[PDB]
Amino acid sequence: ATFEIVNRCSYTVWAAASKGDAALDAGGRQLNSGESWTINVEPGTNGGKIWARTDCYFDDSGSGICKTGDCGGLLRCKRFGRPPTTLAEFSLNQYGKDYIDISNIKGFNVPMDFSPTTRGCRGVRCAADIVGQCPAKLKAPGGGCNDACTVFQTSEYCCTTGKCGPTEYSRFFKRLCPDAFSYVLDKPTTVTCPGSSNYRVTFCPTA
Repeated sequence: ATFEIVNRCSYTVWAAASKGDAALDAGGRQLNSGESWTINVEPGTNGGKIWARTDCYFDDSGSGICKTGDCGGLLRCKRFGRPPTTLAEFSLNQYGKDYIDISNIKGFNVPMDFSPTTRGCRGVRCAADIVGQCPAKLKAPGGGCNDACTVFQTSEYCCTTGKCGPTEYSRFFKRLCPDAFSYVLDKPTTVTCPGSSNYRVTFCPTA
């Protein structure tokens, strides 16, 4: 499946794509304002994610550091990134279907839209100005908005036991971005697409 990744922000981002223990395609690439990067992802990829990293520096060997979304100091990511990160999440060809969503469970750094480019389902969007409106205790000095699990580490925020509910902090994300997951056991906003769809992820989808 092809994913076209488009940077519509006014700043450079470093796109990253991984399934947790391996890179998807080249795993990572710089995208200046306006650039697109098409990648190919193996069918049957379960638990893939794509996200953006901000304010990065890499040397010639491709090692360095990012202010948000850092995946162990590498340009070409193999693991998931350090919160806060808005996440495009997907599982392909799962008993005939594709499953996509956007999650704020690890916070928010960049607004995003995640849509199929082929026929037969709708896309999702989390384009609100979450960073500007963040509650004081969740603001990341590093840039971006942390989720409450990262900041406080309690069973209730992390849904450690499998029995958590909504909280003052999860309700903040949900009010700004109703179509994204705001906590683990949130009522699903996953979209079901035909198996083998293609996709576009756009950073900063609106002016």
